[PDB]
Amino acid sequence: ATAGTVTVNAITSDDTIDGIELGQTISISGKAVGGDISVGDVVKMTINNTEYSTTVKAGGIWMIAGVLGSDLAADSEFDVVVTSSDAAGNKVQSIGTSTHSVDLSAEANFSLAEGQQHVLTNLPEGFGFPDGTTEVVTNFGGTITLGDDGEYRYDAPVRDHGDAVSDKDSVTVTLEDGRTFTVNLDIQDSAPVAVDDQDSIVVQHEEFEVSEIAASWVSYTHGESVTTFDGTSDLGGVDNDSAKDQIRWGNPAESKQSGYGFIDNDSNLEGRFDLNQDISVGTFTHYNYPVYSGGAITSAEMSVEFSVLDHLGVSTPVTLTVNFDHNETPNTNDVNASRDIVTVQNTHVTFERDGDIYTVQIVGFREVGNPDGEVVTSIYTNENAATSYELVVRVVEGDGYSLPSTEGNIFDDNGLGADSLGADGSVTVVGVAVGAIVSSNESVGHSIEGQYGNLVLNSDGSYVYDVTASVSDIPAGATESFAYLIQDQDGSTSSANLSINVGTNTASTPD
Ligand SMILES: [Ca+2]
Ligand SMILES: [Ca+2]
Ligand SMILES: [Ca+2]
Ligand SMILES: [Ca+2]
Ligand SMILES: [Ca+2]
Ligand SMILES: [Ca+2]
Ligand SMILES: [Ca+2]
Ligand SMILES: [Ca+2]
Ligand SMILES: [Ca+2]
Ligand SMILES: [Ca+2]
Ligand SMILES: [Ca+2]
Ligand SMILES: [Ca+2]
Ligand SMILES: [Ca+2]
Ligand SMILES: [Ca+2]
Ligand SMILES: [Ca+2]
Ligand SMILES: [Ca+2]
Repeated sequence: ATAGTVTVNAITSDDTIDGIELGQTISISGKAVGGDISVGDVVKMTINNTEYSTTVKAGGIWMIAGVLGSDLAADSEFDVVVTSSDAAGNKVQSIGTSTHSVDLSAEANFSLAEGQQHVLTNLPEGFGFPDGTTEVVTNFGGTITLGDDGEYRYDAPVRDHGDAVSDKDSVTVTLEDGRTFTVNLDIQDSAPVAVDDQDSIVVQHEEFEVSEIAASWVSYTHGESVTTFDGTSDLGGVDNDSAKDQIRWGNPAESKQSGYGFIDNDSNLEGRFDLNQDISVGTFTHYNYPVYSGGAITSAEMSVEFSVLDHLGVSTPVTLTVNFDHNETPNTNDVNASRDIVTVQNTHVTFERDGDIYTVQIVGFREVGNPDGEVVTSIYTNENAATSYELVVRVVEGDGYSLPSTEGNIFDDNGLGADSLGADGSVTVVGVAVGAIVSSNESVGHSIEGQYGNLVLNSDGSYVYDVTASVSDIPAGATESFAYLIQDQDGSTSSANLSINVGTNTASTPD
């Protein structure tokens, strides 16, 4: 007898037994056609040592209604044997072969925040732990725990999200029936949250009633033909007192003598000083002439003498001594290098008024008629020229060792809550800037300039802010704002604003 063709269809649509199919009944079908195969012939196959049988139907179709999933999972290859006859009774066997895959795995992917506990939802169908097991440990040492309430919870470890080691955690559960479930847990980075900070500072305002200023050149070192005198039309201009505001030196190599002149600011001040205010005590002029060498001073001292009045009418005499270093430089054909240079020293005098102490301090030189100009301590003057600057002082409360200050820490609750640190910790300040915008920069633990003062903010959040502006430049709105950036151990960053209200109190010791 002629053998026919036995074919076996795919064992399920994808030709693989999976974890769900494992617990089910599966139909197996095929064909048996040609040769001496007839409708009615016996079809047999052994799958995992159980025999399944059927007959060939019309058109050569055969099917087996219920093969166990568990049998096909145990045996991925088998023969189908069809037994046929011809008209004369000669037996023949036709043989087909089937193979399929067995993949009893299923996966579950999650993306979850570090350092938190999470309920795992939408687990694959049939998911569970083998009998007795309430906890499995993940590759990173976390756990998936089965609770009283039937829920699966994952304790996500904290990870270094910046390093060279992947933060995709994993665990495989294996069941007795051969199923596995792989849970992949992509651990997501956490970040600190910086919270805005508020601070304030009030600068004091007080008015002082002052006498006229008398300024005198009182001493000097080195120089030839040194004279000091009350200024005149020709030499220095006039002032309202007989104190000696002019000094001249040198043997003139061209026309006149070099020197200094100081014209007090008596008429603009109108007998009042303000506290915490840059005040010009007068105009300093440097007259630079060519003089033969050895003729010039190297320093000179000026006494600035005035009286301050108190609410009971008692007067305190005050003397501020101002020292200037002078460099009458060798003249060459280089104009810039030929300039003569004057440096004022940062002196002060402290006086008492109504039981409080106040300190008059030299700030330096400022351009004439430019109250908001840069203040310098050295000035440079060309040969055959005179420069003029305002000599600026400031009167402060106390011993003058410091400016009005406020301190704090940006990690504290400064009116809106403490900064949140996140799960990674090791948070530090890594950037600070005046304005709204900050990145990690090189200003942390440095002094930086605000609108009205300077800030030092350190990496641990501690800051000191001090008001450098004069009271006259502090409007009633006045706010400073500095942005800072914090960063955690693997680089996550957050910014917030340190806002400082800078007030002025205009009221006095009235009650
Ligand atoms: Ca399948
Ligand atoms: Ca099942
Ligand atoms: Ca036949
Ligand atoms: Ca087999
Ligand atoms: Ca197959
Ligand atoms: Ca296949
Ligand atoms: Ca990592
Ligand atoms: Ca992290
Ligand atoms: Ca404060
Ligand atoms: Ca005067
Ligand atoms: Ca005079
Ligand atoms: Ca004078
Ligand atoms: Ca000169
Ligand atoms: Ca010179
Ligand atoms: Ca803060
Ligand atoms: Ca982080």
